[PDB]
Amino acid sequence: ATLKDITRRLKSIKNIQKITKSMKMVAAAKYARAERELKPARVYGVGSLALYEKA
Amino acid sequence: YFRDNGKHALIIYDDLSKQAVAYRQMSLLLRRPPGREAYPGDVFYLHSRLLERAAKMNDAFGGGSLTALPVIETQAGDVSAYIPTNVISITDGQIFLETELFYKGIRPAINVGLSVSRVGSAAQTRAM
Amino acid sequence: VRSSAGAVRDAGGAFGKREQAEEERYFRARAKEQLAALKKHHENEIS
Repeated sequence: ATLKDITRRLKSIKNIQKITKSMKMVAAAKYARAERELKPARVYGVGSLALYEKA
Repeated sequence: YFRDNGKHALIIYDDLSKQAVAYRQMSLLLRRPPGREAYPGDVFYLHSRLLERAAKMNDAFGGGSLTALPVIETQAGDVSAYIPTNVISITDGQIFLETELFYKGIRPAINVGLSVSRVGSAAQTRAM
Repeated sequence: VRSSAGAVRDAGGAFGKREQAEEERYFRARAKEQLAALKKHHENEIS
């Protein structure tokens, strides 16, 4: 394309990359919290399933 | 001649982007200094003086008319080029044909989003 | 060469149209909801 087409496309992709990096960071934080909260719920749910696999 | 004798005429230049090239060749072989993209300086004039003859005479001058439908050819849709922009700023309306619409099945490819016509309301039948 | 705010919709590529539609559908939905509420309020306030 022409120079302006390339410039606009490059700016758009740079914005997209910035946004995806930020979202990766947010998702990583939420993941850490989710694992932390998943351990106790893991034991709780496994216990609740105990009966059916035992009987 | 037709529009001056009370009749109506329609003229279709096809293309004007090749008249521009022929004019550039002439001007370069007469040794006149080139301009932008090597086109002479008088490349807007070339077309403006030509498309300004498509008038709509009043009833005192016969009432005849001469419509014009110049055809331009862009390069990969670069409407921003030199001759395309000149002729776009010369003409009244536009009819943008796009290859992405041609292959998507829309034929004629007229891009109704960008196509314009200054007359609009006027010059349309009441039912339409 | 840098990047600036509101550039995704300046390019007008696929992401630009995708974003425009993602906005328009949502706000058409909310406009419909608000119009329904406006009609309800109109009727309930006649008396």
